[PDB]
Amino acid sequence: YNGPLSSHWFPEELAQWEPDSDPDAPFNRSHVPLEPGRVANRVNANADKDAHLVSLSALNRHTSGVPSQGAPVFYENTFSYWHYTDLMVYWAGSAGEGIIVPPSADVIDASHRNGVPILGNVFFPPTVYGGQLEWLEQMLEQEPLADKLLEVADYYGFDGWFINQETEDEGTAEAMQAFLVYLQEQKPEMHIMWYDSMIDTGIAWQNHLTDRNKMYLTRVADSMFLNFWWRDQRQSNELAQALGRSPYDLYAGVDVEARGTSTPVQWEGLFPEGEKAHTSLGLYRPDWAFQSSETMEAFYEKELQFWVGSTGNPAETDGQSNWPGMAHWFPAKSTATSVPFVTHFNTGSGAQFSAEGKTVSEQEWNNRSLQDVLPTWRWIQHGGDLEATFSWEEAFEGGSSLQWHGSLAHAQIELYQTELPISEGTSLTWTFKSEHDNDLNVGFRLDGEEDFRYVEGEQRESINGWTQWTLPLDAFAGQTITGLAFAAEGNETGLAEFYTGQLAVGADKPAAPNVNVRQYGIQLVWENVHHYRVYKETKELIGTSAGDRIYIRLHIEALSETFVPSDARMID
Amino acid sequence: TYNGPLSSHWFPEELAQWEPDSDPDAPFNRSHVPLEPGRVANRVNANADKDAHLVSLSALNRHTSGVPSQGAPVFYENTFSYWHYTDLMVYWAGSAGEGIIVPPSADVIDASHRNGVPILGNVFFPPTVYGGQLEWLEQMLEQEEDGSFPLADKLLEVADYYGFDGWFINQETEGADEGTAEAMQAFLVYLQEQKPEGMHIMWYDSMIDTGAIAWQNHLTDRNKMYLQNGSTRVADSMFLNFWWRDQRQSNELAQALGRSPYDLYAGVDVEARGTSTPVQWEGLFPEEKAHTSLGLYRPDWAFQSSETMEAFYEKELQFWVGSTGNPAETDGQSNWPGMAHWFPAKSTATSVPFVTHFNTGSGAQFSAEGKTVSEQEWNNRSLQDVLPTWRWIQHGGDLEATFSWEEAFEGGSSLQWHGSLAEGEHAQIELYQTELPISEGTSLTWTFKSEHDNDLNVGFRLDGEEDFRYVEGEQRESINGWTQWTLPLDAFAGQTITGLAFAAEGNETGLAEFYTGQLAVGPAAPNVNVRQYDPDPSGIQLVWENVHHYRVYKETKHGKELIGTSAGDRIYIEGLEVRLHIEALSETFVPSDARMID
Ligand SMILES: [Ca+2]
Ligand SMILES: [Ca+2]
Repeated sequence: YNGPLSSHWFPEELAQWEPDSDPDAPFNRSHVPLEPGRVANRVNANADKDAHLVSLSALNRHTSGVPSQGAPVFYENTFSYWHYTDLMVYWAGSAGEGIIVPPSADVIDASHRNGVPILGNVFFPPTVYGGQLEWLEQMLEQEPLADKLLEVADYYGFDGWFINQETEDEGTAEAMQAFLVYLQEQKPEMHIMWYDSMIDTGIAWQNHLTDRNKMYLTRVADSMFLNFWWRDQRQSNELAQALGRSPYDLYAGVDVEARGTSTPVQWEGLFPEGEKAHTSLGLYRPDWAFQSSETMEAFYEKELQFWVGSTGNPAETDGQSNWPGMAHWFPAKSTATSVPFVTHFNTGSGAQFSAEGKTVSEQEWNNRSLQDVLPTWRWIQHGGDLEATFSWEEAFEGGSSLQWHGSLAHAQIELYQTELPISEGTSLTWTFKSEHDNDLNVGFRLDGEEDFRYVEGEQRESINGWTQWTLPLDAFAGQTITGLAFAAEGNETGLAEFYTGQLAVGADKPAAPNVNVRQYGIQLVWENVHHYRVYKETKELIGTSAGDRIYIRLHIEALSETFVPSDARMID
Repeated sequence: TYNGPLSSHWFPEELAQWEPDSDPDAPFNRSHVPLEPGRVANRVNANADKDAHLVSLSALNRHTSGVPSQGAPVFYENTFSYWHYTDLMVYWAGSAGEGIIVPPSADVIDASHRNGVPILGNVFFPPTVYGGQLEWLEQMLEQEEDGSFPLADKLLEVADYYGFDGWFINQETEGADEGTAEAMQAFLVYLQEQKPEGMHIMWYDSMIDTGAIAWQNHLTDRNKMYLQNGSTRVADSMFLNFWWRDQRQSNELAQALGRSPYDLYAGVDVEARGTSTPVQWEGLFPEEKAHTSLGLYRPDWAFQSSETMEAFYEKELQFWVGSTGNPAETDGQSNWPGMAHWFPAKSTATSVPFVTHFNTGSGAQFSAEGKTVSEQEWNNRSLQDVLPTWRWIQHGGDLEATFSWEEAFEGGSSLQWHGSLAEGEHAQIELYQTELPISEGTSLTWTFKSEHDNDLNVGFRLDGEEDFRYVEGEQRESINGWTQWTLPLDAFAGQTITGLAFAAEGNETGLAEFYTGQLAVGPAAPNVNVRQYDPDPSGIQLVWENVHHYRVYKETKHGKELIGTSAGDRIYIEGLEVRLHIEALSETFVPSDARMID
């Protein structure tokens, strides 16, 4: 592979970095803005609306060699629990590869679709792993590299930086405090998170907000990630209040890298029973789920166990378990707050790629820019003996569907918390396969009502073996949909096996793109559209893009937010 | 990017001048795993009969060309594991574009042979619509003054050198006359005369006596001369085309010819729909005894219709065992009762030492003694073990049994036994039909992990008691987080084990999750030479002369890395850029000292 790569810098490389001189820079730009105004659920009675959750995840295993816009690899870190996350930190950086590292565009897009701000990484490594004081001194030069950090974030389109100083005086310490204050003064409406490590004298992790580290939070940073070795956080909460700062800008670190759900934690020291606070929660390396597994299925099973709990139901969490799950303390958030809302249950990778329920490529692929907004609840069912999981065997658009299967001798599955204003012309649409001939009803919940309305669709269409129902919602114009769900009824078979490959609320074709065959060993550039597809006549899908370009008789189409394709621009 | 040895394939004129000693790939294509004799059959299914045989026509490799000789760094590969319901395997391959004479690849011959299943190569004369040429048929049918057929000799030479058990002959090329037909019959008779004992020649029901392609779907007067002609044996068996409703008249005609009706294999085409294939089972298995044997066309549907190893394996279970998921309890009223409904499972666990590590033939990772020695995807079906006779038979609990590719002791897989088991509740899983003589110094060993601290007991059945004996081990060892038990069987010397099982008890947790990575009842450092592999100048081969397989490790900054495995006499390595370590593992998986190669 010789295509564009996600960026990473040593301080002296960054200082002379310019987008216009960097052939990979345009491929590393995100074109999916941060979704504002997420809406929270209320399924878990224990969950509080005070604490936030930061995730420090190695969304790419390595700093270097990361393709800008996806790769032909099924097993990739397709993290799907954005709904329990308030802030994502791209975990990366090393002495051998580069210490300043922005998130890759594919991951920025996925984060942004879910309304989660994502931060780049500034990592001053420990000296035992090749860390150098020089790099720290270079970054702290005063009269430029803070300006450069802010430039990278603006150009690539991410939301700030995580600063992690781990390289082993007071002059340097004070210069760091000035660097951080400078950032605060110069940043846009952006987050700067600092790791609890270097103290006032210049490395002594406090595991709390204390006198030694308080000057790193006039004000100097948006938050602090607290080191792991604590038993109680009340002191940090009290001191934060004394400083006139929210205790919830403090993120009490938990190291889950090695053991994940088997990590021992003193939860009561962070979440006192029948009590508020003490602080927010910082997760170090939840990508445990991915790095400790060999297969997509096991990876996804572990993420469920980690974020939801052993119950497998976000509404019925067990707070006395060794791992109650993140759903036990944190409301799920949803970016399904705008019409049109459209999902195809795309997990961000596949063993195959489908268009209208037909395989258009048999190759493995990942492109997290194509990951949809996935269900708020994993999983809430009523009735029957059924399991809900993602399937990479069947897909309507992309590489995955939602599978709902098992025994059914009435059953419902509640999928989405939403905030969708209904107007005339708005319709509900959904597309599924059924192996035992059972129909699949849609469910929708209206604001001011606590029960879902389950109905059969009005108009049925058959698309390559898939059934697509349409349900006009003109009768509820002026109302707001607050939930989405499905329902089914058992037949003589006694079995149910559904694959659902799309779900949408709204209505609607984009113009053929002006595509220019250009040099990188090629680069297509084109300038309402969800993503672009590049077919090859043999038709075979050879590329997808959510940006303004792709590196590869060709046919290029723009798909709208509703997934209506444009006429294909032919190119030779 | 692969520039190493490839599995062979030929057009008739390429075969004609083929010589093993000149072919750089030939030594890589030799199977070094002999056909296991004397399989033992189970009796779990009351309906199953012992008369009918089953032939499988499987595309064990999706393509004819580009098939690496000894495996590849690819997890998703056709790792067929229902050898136990198969009597004969036909390697499905050949095309007008790639080659029409195609032997099975060595990895697939090994796996077949480990399970006591004869495996046949393919000779495919394609329909003219798909590039078929009468010339190819005419070339194969060339005859010396001798009366000999030089290309028949070549078929026998290939089978002998590569070590497989015969040929499937499929004549689908239109435009042949009665003279061609008689020459084909003479070619087939010549094979019967010259073949080694035990070699099998199967003929497709296609070209009739006139030369015309008119599939009969039965044994009839139009095709009988391709099986038997008076007292002349023409072929060992016939694969009957798909369009039949009843086979009684085939059975009757076979008897009139003095041949077993079970040398006739009634074709069922399952390529597109697998378990959803409509079949008139009654027309084959009536009321008494089966009319004929069964021919399954493309059961590799399970692989080719799936995207992932897990769904592939689930489909094979549904296909071969049926919707019950229990070979002992099939549903004969189902549209698909499964193969276990009619066929006894056979086992080759008939010899001490019997050793398995539940290696499915591929993995996402490779382990040695419970530690990952390579994180790369791999397949090498030469390493596929003899897997459980029964998929699956359990008693008690709420457990599921499946293969896991997340955990492994040796190779890329383990047997996962997991779910709910309430405190004090007992559960058993019966795995193997066996025939293992116990003598002094014989022991049972098994290696597992338990995620909720339940112990795993072994089960063994003695001839011919009906109950399994469930006992805890006696000597425990901890190996990289895995527990290995040893149970001496000196107390039962002179007895024969006829089955193997496992058992567990539920604890306070109410949950059980086992991964079992070895089960067993029961070398010198390899002399290694670095040799040129002529077609690839930047490549090498290691050649050496008791041993299950060889493992090739290379030194890294991160510890030893597994870079190759071989069940033959050699291995090809691309781009060797280096210190290598080659060990021989015994049948008991005792490793030799490593031979160091620079
Ligand atoms: Ca595929
Ligand atoms: Ca792996």
